[PDB]
Amino acid sequence: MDLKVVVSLSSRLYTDEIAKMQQRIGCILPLAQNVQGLGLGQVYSLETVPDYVSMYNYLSDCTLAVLDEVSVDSLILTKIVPGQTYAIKNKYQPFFQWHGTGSLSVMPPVFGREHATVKLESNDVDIVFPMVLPTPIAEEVLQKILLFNVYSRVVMQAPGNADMLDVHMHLGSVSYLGHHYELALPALLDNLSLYFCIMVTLLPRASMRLVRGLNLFQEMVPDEIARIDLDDLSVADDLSRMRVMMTYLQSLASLFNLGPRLATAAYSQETLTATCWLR
Amino acid sequence: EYRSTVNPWASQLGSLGDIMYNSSYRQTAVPGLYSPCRAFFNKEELLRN
Amino acid sequence: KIHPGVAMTVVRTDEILSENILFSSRASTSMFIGTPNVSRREARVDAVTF
Amino acid sequence: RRRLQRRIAGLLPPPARRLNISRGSEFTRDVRGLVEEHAQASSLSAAAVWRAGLLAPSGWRPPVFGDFLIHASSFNNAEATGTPLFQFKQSDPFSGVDAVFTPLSLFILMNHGRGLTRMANLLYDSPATLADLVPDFGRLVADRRFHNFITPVGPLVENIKSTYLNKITTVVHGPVVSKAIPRSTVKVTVPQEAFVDLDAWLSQPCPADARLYVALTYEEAGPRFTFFQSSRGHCQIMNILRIYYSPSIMHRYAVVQPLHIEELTFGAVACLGTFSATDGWRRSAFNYRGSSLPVVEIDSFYSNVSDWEVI
Amino acid sequence: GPRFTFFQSSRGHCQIMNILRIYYSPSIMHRYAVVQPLHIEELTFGAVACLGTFSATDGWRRSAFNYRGSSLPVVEIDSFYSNVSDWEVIL
Repeated sequence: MDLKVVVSLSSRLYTDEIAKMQQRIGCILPLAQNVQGLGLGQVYSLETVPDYVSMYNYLSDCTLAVLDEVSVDSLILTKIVPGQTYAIKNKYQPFFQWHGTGSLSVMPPVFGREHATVKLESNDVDIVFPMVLPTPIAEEVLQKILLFNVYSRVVMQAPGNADMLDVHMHLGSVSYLGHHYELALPALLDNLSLYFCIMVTLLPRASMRLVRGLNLFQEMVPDEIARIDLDDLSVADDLSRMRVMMTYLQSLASLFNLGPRLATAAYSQETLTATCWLR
Repeated sequence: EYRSTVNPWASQLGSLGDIMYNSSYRQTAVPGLYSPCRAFFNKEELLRN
Repeated sequence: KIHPGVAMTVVRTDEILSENILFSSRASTSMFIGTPNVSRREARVDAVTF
Repeated sequence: RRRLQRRIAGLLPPPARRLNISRGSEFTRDVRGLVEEHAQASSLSAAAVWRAGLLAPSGWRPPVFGDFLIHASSFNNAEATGTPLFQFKQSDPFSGVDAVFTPLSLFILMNHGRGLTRMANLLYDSPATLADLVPDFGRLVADRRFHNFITPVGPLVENIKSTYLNKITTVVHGPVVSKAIPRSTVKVTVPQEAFVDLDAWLSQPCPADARLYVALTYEEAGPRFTFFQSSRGHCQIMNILRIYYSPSIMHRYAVVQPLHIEELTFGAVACLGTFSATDGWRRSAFNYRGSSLPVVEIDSFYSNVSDWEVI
Repeated sequence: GPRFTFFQSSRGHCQIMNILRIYYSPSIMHRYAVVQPLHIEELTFGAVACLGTFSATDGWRRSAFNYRGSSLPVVEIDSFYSNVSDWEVIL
């Protein structure tokens, strides 16, 4: 069908802007037509605090678009449908090889704002493209930035229990299919880390309420340090704790579903593109 | 007929020149780099003719 | 530049682009020329493809 | 050229109907043509079945194909067409060979180290080379990360023969059909003792289609491969297979050590594709030179491989 | 247990009994070693008989016997003339 979506650029684009838009022409980006909220650039603006979860919810709510052609006044781009496929390319400056992986994950770029962006001086907007990366790399960088945020805030509060070089030796590198990448580890990622923290703190009393809902079978599998909490807590506090914990558990589970998960068939490393459909 | 080998360090069953170039020991190797010694040391290539 | 007690039977594979000559005798094979039939590739908006 | 013109002219999209709103006499003959088009594209005649072949380019989609470069000793020429192939992830970046497995050569990767086994070792007699294809089977099944290094690539539709460095072509996504324009249907062949119907173990709404799921599962003796046919969804068949995996939750209980994380996962389920539910899977028999094993025959397959989700 | 081996030979019966004693001389030692002939009837070590004559130039062309799913290799004597004889003991 007719799928060519154009966006309204106010000012004409100069030569270096044309080159920087040509450099990443194969990548995908979301959509809100306005060039102001054209992508993820309104969460990564200097206007809001760079919070991960609102960025993820906006990225999973709104549609995606892979752009085909660039001009001095127009941006030819086709939005994503669940029906057919589009040929997309890996044009991200943190380069992850899409060798034979059947899935691609679309997440906000956690490797720094400058690494995946184009800054438009002449226009009103500074656009960003999300990270399209294979899903074991996606869950691995989620692990190694989540645990690094935890093990960093801990040594900011108390540096007597852990070591910063000990967590930076392992939690700064991912190793998928023999490729060894390095993680730009510097704020960011604090609300997701504290969400996970609240979940694993209130999950003991959650598991106790669940096993008391329906006996020693499910009470043997906790260890002795994982079993003992005293049986005295208020009704309203317990109910609000369970409700807020299950809310954060549902949001955290749908968040560790990595969003719009793209799928690929034929990765051609000579031309750096793969036939990509929405799944 | 007056000798068995001109060098005993590569023409044996398991030797120095054989473990460097036979494909039974080259399993932790990069399989893309071309080996000119594979035609003389790999046993199945030496045997399939 | 002093000898390490060990010589080196160095081997090397060297390619040559030769210009060949093919001699095939008369009535050697028998071709069987089928008829061309057309199909449909990805018929896009700007073009139809067979 | 006359044959080529007569072949292209029949295989052509019909032109779009025009209504000249501007002129007077042209509008009448154009809506005359409009009603003469509907009346012969709707009624019971040969004209309404002649209209269905023009395809008018949403309904039909030419699929994608996977050109895979395999070794000839790791494959067999005598296999059927619709075998769901399973690509193995390679550690070396520049490799060039994508090691795929038919379910029988993967069944000998199952059993060698511990019907289906007869035709399996009749098709793939020497398993030392196939154990040498995979760099690690026992350790990778020991840490139970084998399910993510195995990806399915859909059923085989075209196998061009070559004595060394064979090349196969599978439909990775889309309607499963052959590659040669002399047209035929690629019937998906699944061996029956690995195939179970989930209504049979279940023992009320009619769907649109009945999907086919492969479930690499980690039995305590070795891996096991089972093809699951379900009319339900993916997140529903996760719960249904949670009901089906009854002694596994007892074994993961009876291995009481929780810090050994190997026995806390029991396989993973990947959705292979969607065949129709109104036409069920047909049973068949696939013959070698000496033996014959019963094989599920599945037609009208629409392949769309999903991720491995953990039971 | 007892065995049934089929011998093809071009020589006569007076030669086949001598060469059969020569062929089975280790098995006589094996049967004398693993059991002891404490009775007098255990002394006999088998008996052979002629099943018939076939041509020596084109005989015993190998083939196969294909049953339902397995096939054992078979040898196929063509142009056979059946003429059975009584058993001649080998000792």
